[PDB]
Amino acid sequence: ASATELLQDYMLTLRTKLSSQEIQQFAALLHEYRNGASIHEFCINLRQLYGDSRKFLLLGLRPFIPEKDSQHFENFLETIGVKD
Repeated sequence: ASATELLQDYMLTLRTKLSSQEIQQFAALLHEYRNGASIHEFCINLRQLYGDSRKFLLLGLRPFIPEKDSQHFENFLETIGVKD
């Protein structure tokens, strides 16, 4: 399964859990990040957006994080408790 396909599946999932406004917040975050914003900022903002109650949806973003930021992202996931 390609990243393109994975992202289509992921967005279909997100639209069942996030509101219309949250989905566009997500889009804008993924956009700032793909354009040079730091992984630290991306992660903290995602956490705030999804909130505690939807944090497990963050696992699904794995395929979209570039290898350079993979360690930071995995550590983030561990820290907020989605890898417990």
